[PDB]
Amino acid sequence: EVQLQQSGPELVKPGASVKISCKASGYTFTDYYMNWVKQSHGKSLEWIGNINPNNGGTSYNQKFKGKATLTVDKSSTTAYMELRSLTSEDSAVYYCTRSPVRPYYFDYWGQGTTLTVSSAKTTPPSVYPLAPGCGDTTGSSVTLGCLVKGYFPESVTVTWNSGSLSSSVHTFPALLQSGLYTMSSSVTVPSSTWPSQTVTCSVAHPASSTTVDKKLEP
Amino acid sequence: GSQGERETWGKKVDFLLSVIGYAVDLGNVWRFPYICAQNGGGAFLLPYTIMAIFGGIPLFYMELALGQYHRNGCISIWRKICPIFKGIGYAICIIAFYIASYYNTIMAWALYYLISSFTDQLPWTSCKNSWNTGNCTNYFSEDNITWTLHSTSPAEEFYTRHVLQIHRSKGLQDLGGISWQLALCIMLIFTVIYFSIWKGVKTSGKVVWVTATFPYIALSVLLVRGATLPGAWRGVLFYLKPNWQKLLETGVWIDAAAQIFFSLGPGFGVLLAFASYNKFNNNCYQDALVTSVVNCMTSFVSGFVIFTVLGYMAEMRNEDVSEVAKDAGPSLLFITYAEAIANMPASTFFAIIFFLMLITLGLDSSFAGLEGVITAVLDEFPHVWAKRRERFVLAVVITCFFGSLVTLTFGGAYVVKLLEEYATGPAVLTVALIEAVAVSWFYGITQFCRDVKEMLGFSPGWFWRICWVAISPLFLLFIIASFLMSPPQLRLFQYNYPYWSIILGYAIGTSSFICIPTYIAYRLIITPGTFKERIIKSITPE
Amino acid sequence: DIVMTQSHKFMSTSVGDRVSITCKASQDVSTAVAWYQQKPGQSPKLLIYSASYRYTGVPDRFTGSGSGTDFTFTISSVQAEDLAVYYCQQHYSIPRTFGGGTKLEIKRADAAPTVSIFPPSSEQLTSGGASVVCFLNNFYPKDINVKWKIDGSERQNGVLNSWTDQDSKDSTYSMSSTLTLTKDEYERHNSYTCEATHKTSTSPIVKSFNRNEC
Ligand SMILES: CC(C)CCC[C@@H](C)[C@H]1CC[C@H]2[C@@H]3CC=C4C[C@@H](O)CC[C@]4(C)[C@H]3CC[C@]12C
Ligand SMILES: CN(C)CCC[C@@]1(c2ccc(Br)cc2)OCc2cc(C#N)ccc21
Ligand SMILES: *[C@@H]1O[C@H](CO)[C@@H](O)[C@H](O)[C@H]1NC(C)=O
Ligand SMILES: *[C@@H]1O[C@H](CO)[C@@H](O)[C@H](O)[C@H]1NC(C)=O
Ligand SMILES: CCCCCCCCCCCC
Ligand SMILES: CCCCCC
Repeated sequence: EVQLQQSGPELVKPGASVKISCKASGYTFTDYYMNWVKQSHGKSLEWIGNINPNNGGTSYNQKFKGKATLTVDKSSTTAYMELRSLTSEDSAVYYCTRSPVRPYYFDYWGQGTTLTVSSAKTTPPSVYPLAPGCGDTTGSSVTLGCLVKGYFPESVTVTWNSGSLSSSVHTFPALLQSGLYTMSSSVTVPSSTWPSQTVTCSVAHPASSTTVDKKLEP
Repeated sequence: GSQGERETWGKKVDFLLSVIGYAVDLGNVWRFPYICAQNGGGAFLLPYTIMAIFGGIPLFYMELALGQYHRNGCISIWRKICPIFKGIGYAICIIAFYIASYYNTIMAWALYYLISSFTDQLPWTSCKNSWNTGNCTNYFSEDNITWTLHSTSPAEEFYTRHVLQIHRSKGLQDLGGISWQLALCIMLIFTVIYFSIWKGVKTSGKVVWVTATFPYIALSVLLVRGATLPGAWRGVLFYLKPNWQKLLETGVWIDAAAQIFFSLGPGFGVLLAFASYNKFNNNCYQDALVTSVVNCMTSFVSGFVIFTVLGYMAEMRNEDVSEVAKDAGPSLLFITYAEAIANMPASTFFAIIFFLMLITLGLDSSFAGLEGVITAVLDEFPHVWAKRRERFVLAVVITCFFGSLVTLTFGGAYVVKLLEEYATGPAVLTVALIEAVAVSWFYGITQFCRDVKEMLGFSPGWFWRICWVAISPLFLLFIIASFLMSPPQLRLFQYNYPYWSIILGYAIGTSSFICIPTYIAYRLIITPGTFKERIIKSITPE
Repeated sequence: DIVMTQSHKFMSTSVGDRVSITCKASQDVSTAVAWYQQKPGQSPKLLIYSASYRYTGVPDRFTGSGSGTDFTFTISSVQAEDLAVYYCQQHYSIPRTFGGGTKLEIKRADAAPTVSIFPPSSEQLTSGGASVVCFLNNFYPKDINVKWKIDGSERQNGVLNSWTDQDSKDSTYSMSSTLTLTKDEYERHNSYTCEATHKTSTSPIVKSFNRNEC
């Protein structure tokens, strides 16, 4: 049950600093190196550096020297990474991963941390439901969906009926325009469950911390 | 008269090999390969020679000529040059007393390893022992094993918790008490150096025959052995891989300068004493040249001997030769190299010849290190001493033994690092700077070239004269200034030294040469007349 | 430093086929190489470590081999949940570096896209805007044309095409074409049409709706 639980997403203006944590569990925390890997959007993995939790001995990368600072807390068994002088290149998904001394591999990774460095104001999303028309032909299955428009930065989570049931759900990647993201989602449910039961889409924006839920009415 | 003249050498080859045996030691075997690999790789060969030719060779030859000319010890030779600097000959003595406190205990470790190598199964192979912990994980064990931050190897456990027993001390604060086994080993070594000295330069030239020649045979056997090991090309690649961006850093040149200076070991009066017994018409130039070249090339082949085995070790592990070579010090020989020996066929043989090689590497250098001081005091106090030479030699050996008891404790290694880096080194460089300044700028370089013109029949060339006038004193001055400006941070065995360590080493370093300034004040206050006349009798020889 | 070079940025394979990915390093690596699997939207997962050896919790269908600069990661039976991005990494020398990555796309038979057009909701009409949606679900391959018609006329303005990642169940791509317009322009037109041209059939699939109370 080895689990590394990182912090949530972060939106910060350029020139500021940001700190990301890592909560380790399921293993002896003093036995392993803690690491951080930066993954840029569409790019490959990049090793930042490791730290020895016993003495906190830090080993960085020449590319990241003077960029990232690693710390560790043995009381809570929690590792920290701090970044200063933030630019647009620093926007990426960061991970904290456990590694042994040898052979050196990353066995367990954190869920990841989405970082966005921009001066754009945090914009609450607009949630508009998409309801099939009353003139459509109802077949063996009907397709519903919900729309999200005008939010920044990219952090959004759209669920359906508290997670039950999505086996058909298709989610469309977000598109950035005029500094605001826009995306949409759809689901294919049989004609026997609609509109008999209650099907409601939930849109959560952790950056603005705004959760708006909308139910589909034909 | 009561005593007319002193002794001489039994054969040219005896002292020719005696100065070489003095100059060849452990540092040539280990210290040079590591500093060569981490700085510039093979490109480190360029600055290493420049600091030799310009810095090292003129100090070795200038130090070697005065001994064969004046034929006096490290003390009495200053009475004939600059009496106020006579304290130098005393400072070296005190300096020697510090150096003998550690340098022998290393051979004591190698001896405890040698007597433990007579078992069919070597102790650092298996993890089942009285001294091993639960972290011990060895090979010929379950596969798939992954190393842990707290895990340790059976060789690391054997050196750490058994022979050194460093787990029993918390640091410099509490290092007590003393280990009796290493006390017995260092007693056997102080006994084997006693019988190679007490009879004078007669035995010290005869015993050198075995101690100087054996390390080359052992290095040949270990070279043919390491060359046949698979994956040995990784350590040779990491060893010779040129990095030319390192020469731009001002540090690597200082590292090469200090390395060649300490490797040749001039200005300590040992070469002065070895040259003191020799023919007057004998050639100094060819001697110093050949000996220095033999030392440097010995380090060069030692690099291959080390890095073939470390390349095989990086092949058995996964590459990155810097990772297995991370630790710089005795742990490279006593843990890494030893653990690499335990995994090879006829491991008892290659272990015995290895540790015996180490002991023979230190023994001759100890013979000469004591020989310079004994010659210095015997020549400084003649006929009040020399009543028996074995009496004075024994009186020095026992004093060195009681001085090495601080090093024989459980925390002795910390005292080794502290004394070597923070105390003995800067004071040897300092006294060597005082000698290089005194011979050139006081007795004069022109009269020195005239003395060389008397012994060799011809005056030394302008290349050497311009080196003694300028290049050499600035060559030592650069090293001393570099150390004093930024003393390095000391670390050993996952333990960082306290901030006050530099205060202690300096306190031990300064206390060695306290004698020269107070002696200058002694002759300055003793000599009557004007201070210019006192400094005139001090500048003019007696 | 060390450069891990993956020459193939994309590789195609079919369910059940034997697939292999090559990893070219800078210098001689000996046996030290690690193969990681990162699924879309997930953290990387360690699969292979130190040439042939497998980490715990890794199925038998994943293998690896090679000793040298070049290494090979081999999958015998490819499943639908095996769709992910694979990375190779050298753990010997500091710093540790990764390859460019190889995205493994699954090849299967063609599928007819299901197209569904949707009118703007009243909640969006309260805010003064309207958007007609065109959904394309369960098709293959990714390449498909989408043409919009407001009334009888091709509308190329205000159209956004979004292609998702390949599916981990039936391995079928899905895309969305969005038409965003003002409310004033939305109330001046009635029947909207969106069509899609794919390689499964020569006739583009056409969907239409009426603006007046469906
Ligand atoms: C050989 C003689 C002349 C050297 C003496 C110099 C003195 C001042 C130096 C040498 C050793 C030093 C001490 C080494 C040990 C300790 C213990 C530590 O918990 C406090 C610092 C302290 C107390 C140091 C204080 C300064 C010190 C006492
Ligand atoms: C290669 N050379 C350095 C060997 C000489 C060793 C050394 C020595 C002295 C006394 C005794 Br007992 C044994 C050896 O001669 C001069 C010197 C300076 C330092 C320092 N710092 C160290 C060692 C010596
Ligand atoms: C192994 O080492 C760790 C620290 O290095 C120590 O806490 C532990 O007690 C050791 N194991 C045993 C069995 O002593
Ligand atoms: C592989 O090594 C790890 C070391 O932590 C160990 O936990 C694991 O059990 C080993 N694998 C097997 C199959 O024993
Ligand atoms: C590399 C230096 C070997 C000798 C160490 C002696 C300690 C003093 C060194 C001063 C210059 C670094
Ligand atoms: C300048 C050196 C000072 C040393 C004090 C013990």
